[PDB]
Amino acid sequence: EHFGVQTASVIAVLGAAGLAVGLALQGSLSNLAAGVLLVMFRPFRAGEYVDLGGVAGTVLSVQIFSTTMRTADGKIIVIPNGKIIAGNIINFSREPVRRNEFIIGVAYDSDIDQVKQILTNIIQSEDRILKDREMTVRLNELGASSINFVVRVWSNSGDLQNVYWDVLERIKREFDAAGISFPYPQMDVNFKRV
Amino acid sequence: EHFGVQTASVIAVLGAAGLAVGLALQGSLSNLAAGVLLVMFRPFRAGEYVDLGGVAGTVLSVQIFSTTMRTADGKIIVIPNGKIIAGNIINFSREPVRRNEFIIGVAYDSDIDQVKQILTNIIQSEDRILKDREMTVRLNELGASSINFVVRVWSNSGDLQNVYWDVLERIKREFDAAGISFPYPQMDVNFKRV
Ligand SMILES: CCCCCCCCCCCC
Ligand SMILES: CCCCCCCCCCCC
Repeated sequence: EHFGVQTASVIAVLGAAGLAVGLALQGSLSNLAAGVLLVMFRPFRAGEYVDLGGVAGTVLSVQIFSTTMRTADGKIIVIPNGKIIAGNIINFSREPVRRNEFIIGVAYDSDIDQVKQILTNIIQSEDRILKDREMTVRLNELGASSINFVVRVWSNSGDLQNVYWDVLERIKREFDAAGISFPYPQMDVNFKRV
Repeated sequence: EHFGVQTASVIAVLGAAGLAVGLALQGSLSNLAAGVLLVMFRPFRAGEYVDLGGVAGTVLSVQIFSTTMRTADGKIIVIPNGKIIAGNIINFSREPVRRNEFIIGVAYDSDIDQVKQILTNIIQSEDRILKDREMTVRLNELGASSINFVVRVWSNSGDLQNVYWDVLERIKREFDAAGISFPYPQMDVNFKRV
């Protein structure tokens, strides 16, 4: 507003260039805004295992335009912040306690009471399974070749996979020793010709 | 702004032509901006194996409007930069260390302790498997006809496939010699007529 030979000769071009860039760079501003929101509102922090639209992995850092997370295998993934904000964010390592689910399929002949008692004994003897939570051991479904039970136990988000593996191995050992048998796919074949 | 018979007689047409081209060429400017961003921010460099929206292959070079990557087979692929930026970029060769996963399915009768000891011995004897990382060998699932273990070992991104092949061959050899048996699909057939 002071001189027309100092900025008008350059503003007439700078404004048009900026408008053209914004029109072409609209995605850039969208990503920048999404990143600013992600820094302000923290759905996930660095080092938190998250799943962003079917791409799960540990989050490394939220940058200006994209956030890079290292998956379990070890491959780096870069996701624009716009789609991260526009989609659902599943945070695996937010709640301190998570739940394990087992599906043990025993044969039909297997006694229900014995199986439930064995599963309850296995669940209780584990000190990493929170007792104040719900420990469910009940028959769930009558499968094609085996009735499968469901075991649900809550454990700290840290020692969850270890609890799962230990419980599964102990279940197999006890069932093998106790007498319960895991059945192979059973087929009933009938004959009509010698 | 100096003469109306020098540029006005041509600007009135040049501006309209440029506007029409930009309207028709909007994708061209979008691709150019995406390419500029890819050169500035480097999610992937030339010679880095990447996966861009379900199209994996070594990246050759980022051009003005598209980047050509040569897949594993040897076929060249050209992808506009706009969709490259708008999508997720998985970088396989960014982290120096990556993880291998094995799924060995042994028969139910196979002893768990012997199988785990054999797998651990195989894992440790390999000098290309990083010891400071996590070497997981534990029973993972009770399959329909075979309990399958999971082996996870970290190795340098360079000698990863070679490690996988060597470990798999050694596993087969030891299991064949040790006594462990890989089971064929087992079916339990019952009879109700002679
Ligand atoms: C464009 C509107 C922005 C509104 C910002 C709300 C403030 C959020 C702060 C939350 C702190 C945990
Ligand atoms: C349209 C906004 C462009 C912002 C450019 C940010 C600078 C990035 C430089 C990164 C160097 C590694």
